[PDB]
Amino acid sequence: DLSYVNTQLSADQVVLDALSSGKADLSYVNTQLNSKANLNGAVLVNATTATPPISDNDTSLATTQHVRSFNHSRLAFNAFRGGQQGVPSLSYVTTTAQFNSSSVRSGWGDNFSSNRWLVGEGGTYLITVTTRFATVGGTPPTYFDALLFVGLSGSGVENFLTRSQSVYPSFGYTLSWVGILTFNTGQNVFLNYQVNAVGGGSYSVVLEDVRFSGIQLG
Amino acid sequence: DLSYVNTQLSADQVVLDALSSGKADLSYVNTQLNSKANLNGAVLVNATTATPPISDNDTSLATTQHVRSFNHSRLAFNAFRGGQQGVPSLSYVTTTAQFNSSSVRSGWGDNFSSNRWLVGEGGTYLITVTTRFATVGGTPPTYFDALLFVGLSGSGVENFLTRSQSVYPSFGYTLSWVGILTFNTGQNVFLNYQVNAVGGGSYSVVLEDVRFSGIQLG
Amino acid sequence: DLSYVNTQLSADQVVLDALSSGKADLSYVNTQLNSKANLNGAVLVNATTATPPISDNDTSLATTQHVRSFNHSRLAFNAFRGGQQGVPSLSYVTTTAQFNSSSVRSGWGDNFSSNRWLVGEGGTYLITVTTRFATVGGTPPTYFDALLFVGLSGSGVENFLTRSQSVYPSFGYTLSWVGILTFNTGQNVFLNYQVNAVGGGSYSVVLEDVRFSGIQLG
Repeated sequence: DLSYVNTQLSADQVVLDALSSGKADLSYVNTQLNSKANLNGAVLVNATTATPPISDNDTSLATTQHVRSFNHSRLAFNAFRGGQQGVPSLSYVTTTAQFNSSSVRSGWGDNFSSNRWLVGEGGTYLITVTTRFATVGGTPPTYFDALLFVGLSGSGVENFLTRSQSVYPSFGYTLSWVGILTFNTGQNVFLNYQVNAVGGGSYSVVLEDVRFSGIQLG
Repeated sequence: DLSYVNTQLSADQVVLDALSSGKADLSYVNTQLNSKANLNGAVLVNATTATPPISDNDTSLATTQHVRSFNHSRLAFNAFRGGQQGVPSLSYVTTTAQFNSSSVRSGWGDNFSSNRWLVGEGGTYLITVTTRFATVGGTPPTYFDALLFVGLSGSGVENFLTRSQSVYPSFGYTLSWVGILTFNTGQNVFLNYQVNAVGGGSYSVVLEDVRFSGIQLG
Repeated sequence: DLSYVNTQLSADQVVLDALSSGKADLSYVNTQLNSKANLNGAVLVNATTATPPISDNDTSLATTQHVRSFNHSRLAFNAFRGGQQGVPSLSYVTTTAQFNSSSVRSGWGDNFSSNRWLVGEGGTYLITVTTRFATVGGTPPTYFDALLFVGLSGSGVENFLTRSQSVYPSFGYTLSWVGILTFNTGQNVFLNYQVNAVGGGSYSVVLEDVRFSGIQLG
């Protein structure tokens, strides 16, 4: 009937008004979307995450803090001795220098203990060794010799670094070597030195200011 | 015959159709949100952002340019002397080595003026020094001694580094050293060297081709 | 006719119910958007991108892989000699030591060919050189002289680095040098050494353990 038409039409009109409120406008939705970033070619400002672990090796983003930490973490290890270390035999007898203090990059399996460099991660590395061999007490030898090498007792692989010799050991010489040396993970690496001197009497060669540190390079 | 009721029925239909036309559909929005938008925990593509300043340490995202700039900024100074310099006194007198040219990284306060380096950023640094001492004129000494240490301004600190002693300075000796040191922002650092030599006569020990460069580690 | 209105109302209802089912509903839309990543205040649990090429310098985001590679990529090159070679002339003869093995970083044009380092990329590089000159057999010369300098192909720049001298060179002297050098793109660079010895007889001079390597510092 007449009144019937009124009622049913008013009912669906109410639904139309409910749809109006419950739904989103073209312009409003477009504005909200423009507020966000497109998946491709996304551009943003003042965007930040939580820094992933330094050891992280994935496609995840790195934060400025992350690069700060990483670059500083290429130092690998560092060890030094303050004072003098005796030499047992001046006849090309391999001996391992000691270190009262040492430091190591953390989070890579590296550890320095008992004057040992644990190679936490293998790869290419840069090694810089500087020490001083000197004689104190007695007559300085008429001839001196001291080779510098990255030796390893048991394997004896002595990467020859340098051989400084001179007949004025009474005041000591400083050996300096820098070069590229590769290493494999889990290796217990230590510094070996051999000294040979002829002549003199009551003389004992002395090793001091021993610097031993590495650098990580892939 | 019904009249106004059917015309309002039809009027409602018009508004209803316009309502649908000016709205946001499910299918439409889903496509924008999934294949053409970024989520949280998203997987992204090769997009771009703004380059953060090197000075920052926040968790903002780093760009390849930022990595380049930060890794290249890890030198922080390099001083070089061209020519020659004479040794003032051969009595282990604390002598401040002088420099002709220097360069420092920007954005950290590092400075190399008056032959003294300023610590722009307090922290650990790797310092390398290469000095050359030669005897010119007179008779070569029967004893030549040169001590190298990291002089701190206002103290003449004897941070002993190297002492090369040989009695053949007739042509020239080059002393080089590399090692790790720590410093704090605001500490004025210049290379003080003590040189002593005995024997000979009317000779002149000349310091030349001095290099004093420090590369930051940590 | 009520059937008339009923069929037209059924048409209205068809549109109504279709547009109701197929539409984006506000609460759900807001939920999804909140799940999405805001462009300005972007803070995401994690996110990944294709590892951009190491050479990239745009404002594209950096990956942990990229950070590792670039630092590892900053080695520039390396050159090493295995075995011993004889020094041809002790007469200040400009001689370029040859190399048996050498590696370069990829993706920069760097190449080490003909025992000469081609500067793939211009910039500031830290150069590391280690050479040993030793006299073998017969009478060691009464004096020795060996200049170490970075000769430059095409230009003839024998950058005086260090000079190795001794009166008993029968055991070798390794005056390894380190410092900061600048180079322009495409420059072909080698290393030249001039050796002069005085006195002695029936002695052969040997060059051994030649390491030549640099790293692209800032």
